Amino acid sequence: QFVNKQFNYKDPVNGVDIAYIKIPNVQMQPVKAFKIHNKIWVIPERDTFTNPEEGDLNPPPEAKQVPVSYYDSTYLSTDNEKDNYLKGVTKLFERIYSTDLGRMLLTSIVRGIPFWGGSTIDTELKVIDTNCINVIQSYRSEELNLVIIGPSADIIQFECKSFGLNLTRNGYGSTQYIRFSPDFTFGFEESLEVDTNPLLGAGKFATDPAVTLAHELIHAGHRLYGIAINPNRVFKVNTNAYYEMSGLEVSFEELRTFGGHDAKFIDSLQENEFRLYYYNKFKDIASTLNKAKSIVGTTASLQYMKNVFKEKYLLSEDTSGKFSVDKLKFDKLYKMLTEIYTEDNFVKFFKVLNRKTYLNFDKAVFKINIVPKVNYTIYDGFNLRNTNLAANFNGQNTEINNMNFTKLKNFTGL
Ligand SMILES: *SCCCCCC(=O)NO
Ligand SMILES: [Zn+2]
Repeated sequence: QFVNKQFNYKDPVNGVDIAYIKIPNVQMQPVKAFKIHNKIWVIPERDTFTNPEEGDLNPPPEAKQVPVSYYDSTYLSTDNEKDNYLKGVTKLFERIYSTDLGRMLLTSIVRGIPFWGGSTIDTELKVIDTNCINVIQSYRSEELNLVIIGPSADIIQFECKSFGLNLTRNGYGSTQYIRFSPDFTFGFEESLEVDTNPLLGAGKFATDPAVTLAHELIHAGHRLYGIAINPNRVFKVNTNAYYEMSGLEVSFEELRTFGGHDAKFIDSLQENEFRLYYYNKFKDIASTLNKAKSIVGTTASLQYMKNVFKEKYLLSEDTSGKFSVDKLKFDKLYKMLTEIYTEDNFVKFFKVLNRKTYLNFDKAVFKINIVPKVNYTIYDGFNLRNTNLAANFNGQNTEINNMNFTKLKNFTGL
């Protein structure tokens, strides 16, 4: 069991795993937060904190808005919504952990401690302060890897924010703040030709939000190991005439995260270039660890932190105590994080209906309520065993299971 406490939003603060917290630096008032697992926290609040550019929840000027956007400044403003948000997110982590692939991914994420690259002197290993949160009581700072937070103004923009050396792309990693909601999901079409056409389909089938969360956690895995691909390296889509009409550009990072046939649109040569780039980053980390002869702070010993990063990066260690990067082990970890952890593989483990490509067109956004077990379960999602929803993905079929879905906006035609 991944989350061994059944938190309620109104549970009293204890300063340990239910607490008021602040983000170092950041303006922000303390927010009630919940530690659901080692290194992983949930803040059931709309994100007005991580980006100074984004404090308001009202829509920007309409000329500013993308077509696939959805605003509702009232969402997640009440205690009952935050209770259901917290319970919904924990339920989705348990659904992910109930699969072997999700257990692997979540183990990688917990082991993926952001590197202690904060020192200005080679002989000292030091934390980077923005990979911590401040737990209020006086305050005490504590390292963490992942925070799930409510969305900012655009509810369906599930961006990842972090503070930063380009930490998500230099091998170091940084604490990831994932904007996410378990209370909404997207509709897609069961025919591929319809799903990849911007003019057709109303969104008959609903994405299982466990797949959406797993998709975001895959990105967070890349980012915590500092191997995310530069967002400006993109596929200028020439396989979908409507992508080419609209000139839609999709980053290699997305195509990698979806996996399946999409990842083959990254050419072998540019993939080798990324692989060599990140291999060299891991070598620099080994070199940094070898120069460090003392540790800064009171939380852990030098030899404990060297071993934490040996385990994170799969470093080899010679009989003199010196670390190095073995290409066979680097390739195994890199492939694990980039080719084994993919959306397409999660669909296989969950046995759900899902989009077949990232290169489609979104159809609709639905309100959902996955907290009741009569609606959704850790092991079956919407497709509840021993009911009329168990077969043929009937629980994801928004026409059969219509009481579980409220369509809020249509995107077809926009
Ligand atoms: S977690 C990295 C940014 C995620 C942006 C939303 C997304 O994953 N869309 O496919
Ligand atoms: Zn993505």
